[PDB]
Amino acid sequence: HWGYGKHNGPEHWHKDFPIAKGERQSPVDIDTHTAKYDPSLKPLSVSYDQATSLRILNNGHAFNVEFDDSQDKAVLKGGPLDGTYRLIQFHFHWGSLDGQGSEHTVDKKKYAAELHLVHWNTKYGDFGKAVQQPDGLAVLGIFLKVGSAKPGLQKVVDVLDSIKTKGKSADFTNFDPRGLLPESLDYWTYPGSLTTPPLLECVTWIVLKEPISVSSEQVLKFRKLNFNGEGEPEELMVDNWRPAQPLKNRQIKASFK
Ligand SMILES: [Co+2]
Repeated sequence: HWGYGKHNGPEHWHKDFPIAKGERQSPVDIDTHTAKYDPSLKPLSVSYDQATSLRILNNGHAFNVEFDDSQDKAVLKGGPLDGTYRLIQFHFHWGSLDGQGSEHTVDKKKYAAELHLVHWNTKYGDFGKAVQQPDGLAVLGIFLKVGSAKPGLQKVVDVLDSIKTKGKSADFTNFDPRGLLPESLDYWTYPGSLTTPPLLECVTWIVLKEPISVSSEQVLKFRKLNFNGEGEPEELMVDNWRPAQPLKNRQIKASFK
C-alpha cells in the first residue's frame, strides 16, 4: 500500500492517485511576503464546548482521535467558511527530528509537527459525501514546536502505549480539543486537498499563524508509535508528512495584517 517509507512514499502516490499532481494539492509553503490580508474574512468561530470524543485509533499512518459527528457538537464556522462544519477527528503529522515534521511550511520553515482538526460541511450529510465536494471539508492546521509541554496534549500522549501498532484502538472519551489551541486564532487560508490518499481536492485549509509548544518528552512518545501491526518487525511511526506541493493558480489569504 502507500506510506512514508523508502519505496511507497509521497513521491509514488501519483501512480495510484493521479490527482497527486492536480491543481489544488496540499500542503503548500506559506510565503508571508506574498500572502495578502483579506478584509472580507471573518474571525474564526471554534465552538467545541459540546465536543464528544469517542476513541483513538492507530490507522498505520497516524492516529485519529475520533468524535461524535451525528449532531452539531463541535463545529467550526466563520472565517472563510459558509455554513457549519462538524469535527470528525484530529490527527498529527510529525518528524524523526525536531527540525522536520510539519506538512505546511512558513517561508520554507518546517515545524516539528502539525495538528489537523478535520471538519465536514453539514450540507452534505456525511463525511463520505463531503469529500466529493470542493467545499466539503475544513481542516484547521496548527503547527507544533518543541519547547514547553502542552498540558492539554498529555492525555493523548499517555494513551499512545495502548495503541502502539496498526489497528489498535482505545476508548478516548471526555477529551477537550480546546486544550490543543494556541492563544490567537489568526490564520492563513487557501483551497486544497487531503494530504493523504485519496488526496481529494475538497478542503478549505485554515492554518493558524501561532504555533503551540510541546515538550521534547511529548514528541519522543509520538516517535515510539509503530506503522506496523502487532507481531511484525518494528517500524517507527515517524516522518508521516507529505512535503509542500506547487501552489499553482491559488492565492493564500491572511486574516491579519
Ligand atoms: Co493530516
